[PDB]
Amino acid sequence: PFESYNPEFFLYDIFLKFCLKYIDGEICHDLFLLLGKYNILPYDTSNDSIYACTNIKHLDFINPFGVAAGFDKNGVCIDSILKLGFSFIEIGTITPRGQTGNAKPRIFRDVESRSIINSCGFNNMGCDKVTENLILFRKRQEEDKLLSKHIVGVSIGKNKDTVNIVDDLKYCINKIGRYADYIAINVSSPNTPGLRDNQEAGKLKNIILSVKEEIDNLEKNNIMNDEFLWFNTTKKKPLVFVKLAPDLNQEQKKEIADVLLETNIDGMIISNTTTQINDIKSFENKKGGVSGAKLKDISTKFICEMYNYTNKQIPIIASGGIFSGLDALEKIEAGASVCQLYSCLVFNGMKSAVQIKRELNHLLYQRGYYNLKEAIGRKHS
Ligand SMILES: Cc1cc2nc3c(=O)[nH]c(=O)nc-3n(C[C@H](O)[C@H](O)[C@H](O)COP(=O)(O)O)c2cc1C
Ligand SMILES: Cc1c(Cc2ccc(C(F)(F)F)nc2)c[nH]c1C(=O)N[C@H](C)c1cc(C(N)=O)[nH]n1
Ligand SMILES: O=C(O)c1cc(=O)[nH]c(=O)[nH]1
Repeated sequence: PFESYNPEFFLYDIFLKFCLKYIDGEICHDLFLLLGKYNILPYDTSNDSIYACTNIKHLDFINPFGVAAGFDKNGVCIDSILKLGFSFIEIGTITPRGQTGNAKPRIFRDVESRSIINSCGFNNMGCDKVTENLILFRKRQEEDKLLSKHIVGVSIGKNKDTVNIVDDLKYCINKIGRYADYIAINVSSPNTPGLRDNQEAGKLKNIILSVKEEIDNLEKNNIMNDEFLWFNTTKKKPLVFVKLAPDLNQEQKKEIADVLLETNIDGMIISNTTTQINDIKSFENKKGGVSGAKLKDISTKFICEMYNYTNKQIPIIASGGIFSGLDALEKIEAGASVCQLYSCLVFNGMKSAVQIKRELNHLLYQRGYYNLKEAIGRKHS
């Protein structure tokens, strides 16, 4: 861990736990984003093992760890976050018009249980301004050969007061879609009234098909233009993922799986935050969704259920409680092709990607796997 740029340089751990103990979470997160905006975060100088690469269709992840949605909501420090050692980032969730979200305080951390609860409310600058931030990343990427394989997806949602979610989803596709490697459809935030109701099978089917049709029309209507349409990493139209909430009964889970099979979604993000956790004293009488270690078992079990309900035909992006290489292998053996981190960055900080990639690599050795892909879904059978 040699010199200031190394993500494991000893000072970052001391700065981090001082922050966790004494500094409001909103301030800590703004500080992290400030360091990133001015490109003074440490960066991972390692070249990733080829034996831990993974793919979802034509998306070739250089390593299996990305940053989950809601961390860089406005796409203002994509480069710096990726250079910590992540292979991709999901920016968003964005909405057509900007919004400041719900009233504060709305973030609360519990270091002891490595857990967060939040009622943020899709605070973002709006689709149009976030699109400009992503365009600036894409121009830098075009000229920095070292970012040319990193992936950026965009999570899209609805403004709090919109009546038909589909209008807002189409609006985002038509402005930011051409710059995205994939689109994550967010029907699972706990903090926008009515949003989770769109996980009902009938509504969800119409949402998926409208989104895919809007993406396919983007292509049709611009194939012939002098500027190439897909200004992203893949140079292809974005894949479509759905992000699911873990607070569903089994019948809802089965009915959603049937819809995902029929609509040919490209992947599912399992899962968003949970409202079911009642046993954290810090968070008593607090509203919102719980992230972190106490979401791990819940979301891993959800991965197993959905891998089997979709008969292993729908690739899985794992989110929830991932801090260690063992955590990550649990998600992968459960059915996931790739992992997203959020809480790990809050409680482990700058070394998050370095550490968990090293832990996973050693673990793939100790368990005799030739590569990560061999481990996907191996819990089953
Ligand atoms: C403060 C905060 C804001 C979040 N915002 C979003 C969001 O805008 N869109 C989304 O899909 N998920 C959002 N999430 C959910 C995370 O992306 C992730 O799915 C969840 O926190 C579980 O992962 P973790 O246990 O590693 O933290 C947010 C989570 C937190 C803690
Ligand atoms: C601890 C932490 C870190 C790690 C870190 C920060 C500062 C430093 C420093 F030493 F260099 F300064 N090092 C490491 C990043 N983020 C948080 C955080 O607690 N975030 C809260 C939960 C939040 C608020 C919102 C919101 N409005 O979205 N979203 N998450
Ligand atoms: O912005 C938010 O409130 C939010 C969205 C989401 O999808 N998940 C979450 O935990 N918070």
